[PDB]
Amino acid sequence: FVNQHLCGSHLVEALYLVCGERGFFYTPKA
Amino acid sequence: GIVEQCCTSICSLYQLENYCN
Repeated sequence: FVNQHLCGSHLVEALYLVCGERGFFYTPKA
Repeated sequence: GIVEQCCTSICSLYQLENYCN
């Protein structure tokens, strides 16, 4: 599920699944 | 940034994990 174009909610969903209990930062304008 | 790497181009596990805490 990670090896594709991931935009918007699809990208946040991937970060969520990948990072688990570590959590993540999402910064689309950086 | 992540949009350039994962949205406008193809994402990777490697790159996603760069944004984990």
